[PDB]
Amino acid sequence: MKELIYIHEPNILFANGQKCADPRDGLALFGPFTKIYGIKSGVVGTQYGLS
Amino acid sequence: MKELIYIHEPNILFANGQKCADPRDGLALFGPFTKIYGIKSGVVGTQYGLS
Repeated sequence: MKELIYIHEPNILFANGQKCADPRDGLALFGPFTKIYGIKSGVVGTQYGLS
Repeated sequence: MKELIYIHEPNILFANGQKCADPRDGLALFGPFTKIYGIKSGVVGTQYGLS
């Protein structure tokens, strides 16, 4: 019998110094670490692509 | 006797296409023609300059 050690999952920071193990959860519950004002999109494609 | 014709002040568009003759008044009253989400500053100076 060979014994396997377990490595604890490291934590990734989010807003307010809060920690969660899943980015999809820490983002949904707490939000990004630093916020931007907004995103100004730019599209380079056909008329179908822009729609 | 020399006659001077008069040219009237033109109007500059502001937010929502509203017109005024002074930017210092048109902006303070109506707002810019196009609004941006925000301005991320960037400073290249001393600690004194940053302060």
